[PDB]
Amino acid sequence: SEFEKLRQTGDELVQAEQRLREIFDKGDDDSLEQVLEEIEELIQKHRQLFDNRQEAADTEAAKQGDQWVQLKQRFREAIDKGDKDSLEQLLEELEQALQKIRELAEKKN
Repeated sequence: SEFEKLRQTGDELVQAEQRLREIFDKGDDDSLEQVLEEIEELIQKHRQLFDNRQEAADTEAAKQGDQWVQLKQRFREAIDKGDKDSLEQLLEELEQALQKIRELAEKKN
């Protein structure tokens, strides 16, 4: 397992997560969409590592980011409509989505 590659991306992820966490804690919803678009790029880097030497297709690495982008559409959509109700459901799913990648980054299974 290429730990240097995942470590580089993980350090970049932790620092990104740390800078946004400070603002996110305030429920700075308007600012939340700004950082969400920047972090989206970082998933593409981890994807390159997820599609490393495996015994099956690239589908696993592919579906992981696909769900994240599909979430971004409903996320921005709830802002446009002002669906505050949906923001609760969106916030938890965003943190649940970014953490899902960690499982595959650490691989403790």
